[PDB]
This record gives sequence, C-alpha cells and structure tokens, in this order.
Amino acid sequence: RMRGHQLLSADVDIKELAVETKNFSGAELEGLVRAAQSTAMNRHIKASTKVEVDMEKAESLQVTRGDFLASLENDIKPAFGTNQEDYASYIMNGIIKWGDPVTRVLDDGELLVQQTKNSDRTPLVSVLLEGPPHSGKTALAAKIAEESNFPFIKICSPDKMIGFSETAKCQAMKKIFDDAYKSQLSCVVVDDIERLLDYVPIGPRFSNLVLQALLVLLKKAPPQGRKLLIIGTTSRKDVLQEMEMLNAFSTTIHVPNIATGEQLLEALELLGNFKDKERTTIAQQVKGKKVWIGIKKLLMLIEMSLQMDPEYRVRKFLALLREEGASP
Amino acid sequence: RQSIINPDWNFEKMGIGGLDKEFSDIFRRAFASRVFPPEIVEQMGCKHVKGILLYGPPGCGKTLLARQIGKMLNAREPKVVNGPEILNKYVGESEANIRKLFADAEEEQRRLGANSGLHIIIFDEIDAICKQRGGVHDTVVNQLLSKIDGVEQLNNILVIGMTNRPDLIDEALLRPGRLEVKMEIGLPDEKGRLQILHIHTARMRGHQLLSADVDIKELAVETKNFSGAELEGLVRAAQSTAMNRHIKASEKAESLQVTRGDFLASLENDIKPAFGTNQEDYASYIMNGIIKWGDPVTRVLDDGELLVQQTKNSDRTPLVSVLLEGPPHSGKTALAAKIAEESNFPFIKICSPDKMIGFSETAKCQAMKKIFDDAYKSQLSCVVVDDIERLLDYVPIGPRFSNLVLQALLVLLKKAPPQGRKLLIIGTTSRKDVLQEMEMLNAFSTTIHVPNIATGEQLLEALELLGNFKDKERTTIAQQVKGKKVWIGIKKLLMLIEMSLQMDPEYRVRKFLALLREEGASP
Amino acid sequence: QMGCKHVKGILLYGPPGCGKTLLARQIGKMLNAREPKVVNGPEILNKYVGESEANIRKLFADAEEEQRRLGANSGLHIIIFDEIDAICKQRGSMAGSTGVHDTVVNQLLSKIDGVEQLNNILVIGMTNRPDLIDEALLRPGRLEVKMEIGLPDEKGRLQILHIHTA
Amino acid sequence: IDAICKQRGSMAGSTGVHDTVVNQLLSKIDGVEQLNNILVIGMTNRPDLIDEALLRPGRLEVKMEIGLPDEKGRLQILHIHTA
Amino acid sequence: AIFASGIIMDSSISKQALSEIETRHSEIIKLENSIRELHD
Ligand SMILES: Nc1ncnc2c1ncn2[C@@H]1O[C@H](COP(=O)(O)OP(=O)(O)OP(=O)(O)O)[C@@H](O)[C@H]1O
Ligand SMILES: Nc1ncnc2c1ncn2[C@@H]1O[C@H](COP(=O)(O)OP(=O)(O)OP(=O)(O)O)[C@@H](O)[C@H]1O
Ligand SMILES: Nc1ncnc2c1ncn2[C@@H]1O[C@H](COP(=O)(O)OP(=O)(O)OP(=O)(O)O)[C@@H](O)[C@H]1O
Ligand SMILES: Nc1ncnc2c1ncn2[C@@H]1O[C@H](COP(=O)(O)OP(=O)(O)O)[C@@H](O)[C@H]1O
Repeated sequence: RMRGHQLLSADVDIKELAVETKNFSGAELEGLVRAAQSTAMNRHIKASTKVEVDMEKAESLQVTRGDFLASLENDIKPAFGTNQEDYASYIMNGIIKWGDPVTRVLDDGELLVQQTKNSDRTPLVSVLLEGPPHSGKTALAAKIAEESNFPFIKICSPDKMIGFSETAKCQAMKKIFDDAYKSQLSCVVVDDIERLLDYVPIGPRFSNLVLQALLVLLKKAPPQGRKLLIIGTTSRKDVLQEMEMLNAFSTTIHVPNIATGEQLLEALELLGNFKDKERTTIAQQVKGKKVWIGIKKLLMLIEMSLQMDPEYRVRKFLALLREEGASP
Repeated sequence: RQSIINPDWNFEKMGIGGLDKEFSDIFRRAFASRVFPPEIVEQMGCKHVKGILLYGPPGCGKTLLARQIGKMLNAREPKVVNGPEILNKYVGESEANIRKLFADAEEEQRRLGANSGLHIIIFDEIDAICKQRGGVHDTVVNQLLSKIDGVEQLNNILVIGMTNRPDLIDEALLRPGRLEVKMEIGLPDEKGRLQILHIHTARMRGHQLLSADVDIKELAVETKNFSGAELEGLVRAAQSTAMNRHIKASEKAESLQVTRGDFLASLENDIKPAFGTNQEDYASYIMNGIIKWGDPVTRVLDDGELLVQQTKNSDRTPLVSVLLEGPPHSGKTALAAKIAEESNFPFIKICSPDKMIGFSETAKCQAMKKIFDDAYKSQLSCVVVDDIERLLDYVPIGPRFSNLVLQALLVLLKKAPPQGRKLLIIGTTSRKDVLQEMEMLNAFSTTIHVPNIATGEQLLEALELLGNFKDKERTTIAQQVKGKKVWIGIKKLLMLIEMSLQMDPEYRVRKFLALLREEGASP
Repeated sequence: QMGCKHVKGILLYGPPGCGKTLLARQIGKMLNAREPKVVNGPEILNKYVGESEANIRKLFADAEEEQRRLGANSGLHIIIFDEIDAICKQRGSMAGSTGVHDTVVNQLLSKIDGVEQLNNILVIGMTNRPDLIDEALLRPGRLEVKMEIGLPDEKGRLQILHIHTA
Repeated sequence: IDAICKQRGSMAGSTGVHDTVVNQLLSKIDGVEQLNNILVIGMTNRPDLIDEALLRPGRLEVKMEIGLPDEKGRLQILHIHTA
Repeated sequence: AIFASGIIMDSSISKQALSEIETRHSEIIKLENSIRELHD
C-alpha cells in the first residue's frame, strides 16, 4: 500500500530487512514499520512555539533505509531474538590474543558448533568449560555463543536470582528451557554452576533439588526436528566430579593461565600501558623468572599501580607482582 | 476540522524542566501522526499508537507530565481511575466497571467512524490491578486485554499508565498494539536543577520580592541528587521561614524579602534528601573523634584516598572493594566511616546489623537488595558493611550460619552497576581465618590491617593526647611501663581509664596499673 | 502574590498517652475548621474484597464536593488517623511476594495526591513506630513535618497539675 | 445430574438454595405419597459426588459403568458407522 | 476469591393497597349521580 502511491524510496531493499530480522513475531514488523513512518514524518514538524506545519516540503516526503535502521536499533526490541547489550556487558574489555590457548579454545568451540547443525544422530550435545579462578572463562563462552550465529541465544546466570528460593530457581530454569524449545536452533549458557547450587566447603552444604533438576534437564531431547546446544562454566571441577555430574557432559575444555615471561610481555604490549623505557626494565626483571596470574588479576594490578607517581609505577607494580607471586 | 493541539498552547507555559528528550520522544512517537495533513496519512494506511507507560523513583515528575499531556489536547475531558477503585465483592462487578469506561468511545466510533474525536484514559497505580497471570486478579486482566484489542477495532483512544514497580506488570500488555512506549524518569542532573529552580522562582521575581544577594547558580551547584519535589520543598520552607520571621519581628509589609540566610537555614535544617549524605550516622559512629596516636592511623588514611581516587578516575575498573580486619576493639568501624566521609561522594550509606534485630534471612536479604538497588541509581556511591560475622550469625559451636545471606553477599560483590556508573564497597570483620575458610577472601580486591598498640611510647602519646594525667603521674606510669611492652586496644584503654577515674584522688594510679596488668595478654 | 501552596499534613510520633489527640483537636479548633473526622487504623481492615478502599474513600467525599461547589472559596477540613502505622507498611518488591494490605496503601497514596488537586484539606497522623512507615508517604509532598512528644520534665508535671487542679 | 445434586451442607456460597432444592427433590421422588408411573434416568461424570442418601435402594437402584470398548467393540463400531 | 451471590424477595404487591383503593372509589358514585341530576 505504501509503494502504491510512490511513497517508498528506491534505495530500500525488503529482502535485506527480512534477512536481518531473525525470529520477529508478526506484530513487531508492524511496530517497526509504524515507528519508521512516524520518525520520517517527524522531520517536518518543530515543537517549540505555536505548532506550525511546513506545508511546502510535504511533496518531497520519502522514507530512507536510515530511518528503518534507526527504528530497529532504538525503538523495536524483540523477545525471542538476540540483543547486543548482553554481549556488551559480558565482553566489556573485549578479547585479545595473548597466546595459543585462546585460538585452540575458539577452534574447539567452532568445531562443536558445526556438529549440532549438520548431524541427525546426536541432536543434543553439551560441553563444560573449567579452569582456575580469575582465568576469564565466561568471556570465552560469550564469544563462542556470539560466533555461533544461532537465531535464539540466551544466558542464564544467577545475577538475576538474588534472594530466590530453590523452588523459584527451579521454576525459572524450567521456564527458560521450555522457551528454548520453540526454535529450530538454540544455545544456552550456564554460568558459575558452583553458585547455582549454593555450595560451601563447610559441611559441605548445597541444594539437592537444584542439582537434581539440572541433572535431569541435561538428558532430555527436544521435540523431533529441533537441535540445542548447552555450554556450562565452573571453577571447581573435583567437586562436580564428586557428585557424579561429569557423566552427563560430552567433553571438556581447559583454559590455562599465563605461565611465561614472553606471554606476559606480549599481553602488556598489546594492552598498551607502559612505555618502552619501562618495558626494558620490566622485561629484564621478568624474563629470568616464571609467573602465574590470570588476565583479570593482571588488569586489576595494572590499574592499581597506574595511580602512583610517574617515577614510582614500575617499582610498585613489581612489588605487587612479587607479593601476589605465582604459588603454583 | 479543528486541530488537535489548542491554538494557544506553548511549551514555555507547561512549567516542566529537565525532561526535554523524553517529551521529544513522546511527541515523535505518539502525536506525530495526529498532526500531519490527514490526506497524506490516509494513503499510508497506518494506525496510531494506543498506550504510554512511565516509570521511575518516587518524586520525579510523572503525574505532572500526565496531567499536562491530558490538558494539552483539545479532546474531551479525560477519565480518572484513582488507584484500585474498581474492585467489588459481588460475582461480576469489576468486569462491568472496566467495560463501562470504553462505552463512550465505542459509541462515538460507531456513530461517526473516521471523524470521531479523541478519548483519553488515565490509569493510576496500574500494578495494583494488572498483575501477571498465574480468582481475585485474573478476571480483570482478561477483560482489560480483550477490551484494549479485541475482535472489533478502535482508533480513538489513548491509555496512559503509571507505576513504581514496572517489573510486576504483565508481559502480554507490553507489546506493539498495546502500551509499548515505555519511558523512565530519573533524578535530574545539574541543568535540570537550574531549570526547575528558574521555573519555581519566576512569579516571585516578577514582583521584585527576591533579594539581590541570592544567586540561583550556587543553589543549583550545592544541591546534589535532589529530586524536583525536594527543590519545591526547599523553596516553600525558605518562604515560610521568611514570612514567620517578618510576622514575629513586629502594616509592616512592603519590606518583606527573601535573603540567602533563609535559604541556607532551610537547606541545613529543613530538607533532608533521600539519596544524599546524612551526618547523623557519622556523628553516631564517630563518638570521640580520631586521635593520631601513631603511624598506622596515618598509613591507613593515606591508603584509603588512593583507592578512592582509583575508583573515581579509572575507566576499566568500575567496581572496587576492600576489607579492613584486625584484633577486636581496635576501632575498625570508626576508620571505615572516616574513610567514607573523606571520599566526598554524593551518596554514602552504612548497613549495620543493629537495624535488623530479630529479622529472618528473607528480610536481611531484602534489605541488602533494596540498599544496593538504591545505590545503583546514582552516578557515584559508597556503601559500607560492618560486622559481617553478625550478619552471617556465626557461632563457634556447630559451626552454624545462614547460607542464603552468604550466597546473596557473594553474588552482590561481583555484579557491576549499569554502564557509565561506578561503585565502591568497604567491609570490616574481626575474624579473618573464618572468612578465608568459607572461601570469601578471594572476592575482595584488597585487604588492609589495623594494628593494636604495641609500644609504651604510643601509649604515652595517646595518654598525652587524651589529657587525663598530670606530669608527676605521667612519669609515675612511665617509670613502670617503659620497661616492657603492652597490648591493648584504644576502646579498652578508654574503658579502663574511665573505670580508674572513679577511685579516690590518690589511688587512681594503683588501680589503673592493676587493671592494665590484669587485662594484659600475650602479644 | 507569592503563590505558595500550604502544607498537606503532619506526623506525630511518641509514647502512648502523653497528649497527642488533645493537641490534634486544639490545632483544628484554632483554625476555625469544621468538625474533625477521627478514624481508627485497625478498625478499617476488613476481610471482604474492596471494603477497606471504600472506607478510605468515604472520608474525602465532603472535601471534594465542597471544593467543586465553592471553588477556591471553600473553608477547611481535617481528618485524623489513629495507629496509622497499622495500615501503612513497606511494599514488597519481588514478584509473588507481595503483602495482604498493599491495595489500602495504594488507595491512600492516590487519594492524598492524585491527578486532581485538593486545597481545602489537612491530615494529622499519630503513631508509635515511625520506622515502619512507608517511604513514599514521607516526601515533601505528603506528611512533610514530623514531631516527637516525650515524657514531661518537672516543669511539665507542675503545669499539668496546675491545669488539672485550677 | 451432578450440577444440581451434591452432598448437602458442603457449599461455601449461597448454599441456602442448594440444600432446599436437594431436599425438595428427595421428598418428591419418594415421600409420603406412593407413585408407580415415574421413571428417572440420570447421566454424570463424577459418580462419587452424588449425595449418598439419593443412591439408596428405592430411589436410584440401577447403576451402570460404561468404559472403553474392546477389540470386538471397535470391529462393531466401525461396521455400524460405514453401512 | 472471597465473594458471594445474592437471592431476592419482591414486595411490589401489597395486600393492603386493595382495601383503601377500592373503598376510596366506592363513594364517588353517589356524588357523580347527584351532580349529573343537578346539571340536568
Ligand atoms: N583473552 C581473554 N580471555 C579471558 N578474559 C579476557 C580476555 N581478554 C580480556 N578479558 C576480560 O577478562 C574479563 C574476565 O571476566 P570473567 O567474568 O570472564 O572472569 P572469570 O575469571 O571467568 O570469572 P570468575 O571471577 O567468576 O572466576 C572479561 O570481562 C573479559 O573482558
Ligand atoms: N521537572 C519538574 N519541574 C517542576 N516541578 C517538578 C518537576 N519534577 C517534579 N516536580 C514537582 O513534583 C510535584 C508533583 O510530583 P509528582 O506528582 O510528579 O510525583 P510522583 O513521581 O507521581 O510521586 P509518587 O509516585 O511518589 O506519588 C509538583 O510539586 C511538581 O512541582
Ligand atoms: N584513632 C582512632 N581509631 C579508632 N577508634 C578511635 C580512635 N580514636 C578514638 N576512637 C574511638 O574508638 C571507638 C571504637 O569504636 P568501634 O565501634 O569503631 O570499635 P571496633 O573495635 O572497630 O568494634 P568492635 O567492638 O565491634 O570490635 C570509637 O567509638 C571511637 O570513639
Ligand atoms: N500536655 C497535657 N496537658 C493536659 N492534659 C494532658 C496533657 N498530656 C496528656 N494529658 C491528659 O492525658 C489524658 C490522655 O490524653 P490523650 O491525648 O487522650 O492520650 P492519647 O495520646 O493516648 O490519646 C487526657 O486526660 C489529657 O488531658
């Protein structure tokens, strides 16, 4: 109807918008179109004094793809799709290549993602990521999920379940996993498993109902004709193995820490904080030793050391690194 | 046809400031298609928006905006639903009341069609009726959903909703074709404060009642994290103070004027912001000042501001933490309070276990969550936690404690605030080892140590600063204390001094020495 | 000429039986106000649905009708509550964990300051536990003045004996 | 017949009408006057909700339970439905 | 779901609105006859 009266520009491609919008319900397309039309119309109205309509440019009113892009980015937010705010809040400081393990982990993730798309005998595969604390294992999972390119991607973390009872957590997990069954492809990421059970070394204590609900939900195949991928993160592996929970998982991936002077120097150079003169001394000090520190801890130490005086940063940074040490 | 917007309406008269972007977006999305020439709109064949939702903290200008929007349009007088006034007891009354609201709109639409006038419906405290589904609240939501968008179509209605808890609102009522334009009204930054003061001090200036020594810029800069309602309260209190002073001083009119002194007094005594700094807490927790009895106090004070400046200036670390620990009766809470006060932040709060006497776990968790949520709606904050072991209810027997509170505290110590904001959490404790066993020391970014008095010289310096004993008595103690070391806290020392001071004028020293010897322990 | 609105309510918190109702009656009798409407907190509550709200709303009809009839030339009205804290408590935030008396608080908040403005009313509250009151009911728009009445000192006892023995 | 007949003294609404209705039905079906030309047939889906005093011999004796057909039942239903 | 339906008891028929209404009109017949005779 809009194109009937030559109201649509000649630089708007419908197929591009159709491909861009993934898993958009019917009403959201109408909402997007209405928002774009309203934004286009608003360009000829000024609201600061007695309302006056510029009736001279009304003959050159046209809708440009820029309006559609702006309305999509700002106004319309889907519900069964994906949003870029989660990846902007979980990949805050980005990802950098400080060695070989990152590439290997990314390759393994990509290989796992290809199987759950071109396979008919295993329509449900799960993997577990584990490592020492402060090793940055959630960012890698988020990056893998983003690079999967599946239509429906969701992240289930305990950050939204503060104060909830075990029953509430179980009924949130059930709701999420049920909503995940209404698509031809889906990825679900479980974050900090050892904090979804309320584990505490003393006793030890934990929630049995949540553990059972999680053990029963890892072996339920979706409706015929659909696929699913489950990723999970955890920093205490032995504890999970003790409760006989590693059987449900199909494989495992190990994320190591920095363990050489060259890797630390490369990471420092990539970050771009210290000058070359200081780099000379820091290399001369580190090369003849070994280190054991995570990336997050290194960033925090660098930030804390940067607050000193111009001619005291290096000494305090070295003192902090030695105090923390390695403790293999 | 007469235009929808009154010919005599103008923004300057609306009397609203600090909400330019929100009003511009509302006008662009809602009323944009109701002002263009109808002949053009007819070709596009597009339906108008049917709802608007506004949410935010108490006292920021929601109802005012709805009233102005209602009185802006040339439509007929709007309806009003003051809270949940549609409930009733007989089986089949709430639905009838709900249906009775849309009768006139449907009748007018049937009678006229595409030339009907506009209707307005204003809902107040919507979250008290429209709650998520799943026989007291599930047969009004269905009626409302069916009426808003049913088998028959309507194009001459507009629903405005208001609430303080947007999360509890149903989900099926917030989709396109329904109340979809959602806006948030938040504490105003500086320009908003200046605009609000100018709006609220306009009539008085026209009649030359404002003194010449009052500058609105200083008032705007001084008041931080106030909300419009608070600024209005401040002005009214100043005016009332001036009027009361004039009347009580002594026909005597024509000389009344508002001066800077009245504004200062009203701000200092009358107005207490909800998201601002309160000096009563600092007065209550620091009851004997701070005395520099040795290096450790200076070291701690020179370490605290470094962390404060790190959290204030950096950009890759929007969250910082620290833990103060030491032997009992060492004065940790006072040092933490002083460090917080010296930060000069615009939002400081202290959470202590003495306001939760007899509270269950599911109340302490709620209190902590509410405090953190409040701290999350300001561009800077500082939350202090003291007596962690009392929050956890730890007892050596067992051991026994609350797991839910521990998990909530652990989760709340790593969740960063929204993008662009910063936070700083300080915590104290007197039992480090137990915290380490529970695997809690791995979440704090740094730790600090406050030492006890370990040398006679420090004790003599503290006694001098206190100013209790004279030179002869001072030397009397020095002769016996300088020959060895001591181990006593500041609070215990004050208690011992107070206990000793109640003896006879000549026997104070002997009892003080006896008490010190009895209390003395192995370092 | 200044154009300043009047205060809309006050709150008095203190030990029971120290002279709070008497002061409330005298303050009304001093401003040439009409008969004050006294209401007891715990008596408002009811078990049927939609009965507490009706009782809360029944106390404002006269003010609204007088304001409508006489416009801005109406007199003054006063409403006094008793154990107000027993009908106003902090509202829950988590979904599915709300209280049983939130509708009453919502209705009171809507009536005290809603879309339509009333300028011929005044509210006095008296309580003993001022720390259990909601937060939205203490902002400068409502109940913006709080006072404490304590146990009397020697001068107070002497004056009380004088008054009661004169 | 289960909508209007139920165990008396159980409703928590306006039971003042249901008890009277059930009592009137009981009195009329078999009371002081003897009838010999009346036949009552009743269907339902909740056998255990009907009032016990109404199922005593003399008022409602014949009770039948209809279940799922067996193999010969299916081989007969299909034949009936395709003549 | 605390609520309850209600039952009604009509009164639009009063057995005491038939005595006075009938007795009242029974006395105007003589007056009408007398006035008719007077007019004739
Ligand atoms: N190559 C990298 N690998 C991992 N993290 C990286 C890398 N480059 C940058 N980062 C940053 O490291 C930060 C570490 O945060 P994250 O929550 O993933 O840590 P974690 O050690 O897995 O968690 P936890 O503290 O709960 O044990 C991420 O925010 C990411 O921004
Ligand atoms: N930007 C502003 N300009 C002028 N006045 C303002 C502004 N914001 C708030 N106010 C003041 O707000 C008061 C009305 O408050 P309002 O009705 O918006 O409260 P609210 O947010 O609905 O409160 P609550 O939800 O707690 O009931 C008026 O006195 C008005 O002066
Ligand atoms: N320089 C100082 N440092 C610490 N406290 C001081 C100092 N000078 C005086 N004080 C007094 O020390 C008192 C110690 O009180 P506080 O509650 O902080 O003690 P604490 O030892 O941290 O607590 P707890 O008894 O719970 O272990 C404070 O009331 C303050 O009056
Ligand atoms: N300041 C006072 N002056 C005179 N009488 C007082 C005073 N304070 C209390 N009383 C007396 O105390 C009694 C109870 O007062 P009342 O206000 O009814 O108490 P409550 O606050 O419990 O309602 C009355 O007889 C009143 O005269």
